Amino acid sequence: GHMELKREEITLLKELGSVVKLGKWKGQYDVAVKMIKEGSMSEDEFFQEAQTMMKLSHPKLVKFYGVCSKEYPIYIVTEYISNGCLLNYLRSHGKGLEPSQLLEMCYDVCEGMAFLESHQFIHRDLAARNCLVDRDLCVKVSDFGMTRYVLDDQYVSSVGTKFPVKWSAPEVFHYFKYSSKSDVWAFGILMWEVFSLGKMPYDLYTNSEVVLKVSQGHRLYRPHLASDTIYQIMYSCWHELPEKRPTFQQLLSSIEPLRE
Ligand SMILES: Cc1nc(Nc2ncc(C(=O)Nc3c(C)cccc3Cl)s2)cc(N2CCN(CCO)CC2)n1
Repeated sequence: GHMELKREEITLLKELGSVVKLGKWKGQYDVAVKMIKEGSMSEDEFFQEAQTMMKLSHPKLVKFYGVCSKEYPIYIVTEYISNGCLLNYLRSHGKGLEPSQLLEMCYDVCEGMAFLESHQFIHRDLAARNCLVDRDLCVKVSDFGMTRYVLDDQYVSSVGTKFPVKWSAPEVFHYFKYSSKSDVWAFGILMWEVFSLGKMPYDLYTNSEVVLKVSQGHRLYRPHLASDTIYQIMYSCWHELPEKRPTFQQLLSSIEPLRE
């Protein structure tokens, strides 16, 4: 098999986030190394989560390299994505970007998402916070411990980790279910985060308020940087009925003419 890496071939350099560290693998490759402490998660859950991330390999998804599981802390090793978190990037440097570059960020996410959709997986927390920006401003989605298998046009129970409600499809908070399109709703919110340069969606409202207002028909306003056509694409993601929302394949073909 091939998932286990030689721990001695990884030099830990600096803390990236909280714990993820920057490292050098074999004196040649830049890596990001997530530290799993004993008790933070079950070893069975860790193994399943690593195997799934490995399997869902795609240029627009974070590239899993391997694990170091012979002792604690357990390592999950991935590629090192230079520009960090998309949310921080939008907030720090967004103002300088061209609107075509913001649209390109949405296209990257949509491409990675159409891949997950092709394998009947959904991302349970599709948000800027779970996206990483490379040197060229290309976006990669992190799927680690966040995916769920759901048959096309079906529903499954929401039982598991509860993710922020402001990115959740109504079926999630109304019916305690995910649909194969719960993912698509969150993609619209991600698009809104991109075009608003990282503003908090539904800023002035609580989770209980959002749940109620969304149920009433309230949707996020158009960020000024987004064209009318782009806003119409994000809006289409927010249909109350999953069956009325587009697929990531349809979204990809809608985003493409607008220059990818
Ligand atoms: C927090 C952070 N991440 C960075 N890069 C990463 N690449 C891959 C990462 C990672 O977490 N992989 C991973 C995933 C996704 C799932 C499971 C397991 C793992 Cl291991 S984190 C860079 C960075 N920067 C700080 C701000 N600097 C601005 C200077 O201009 C840029 C550098 N900060």
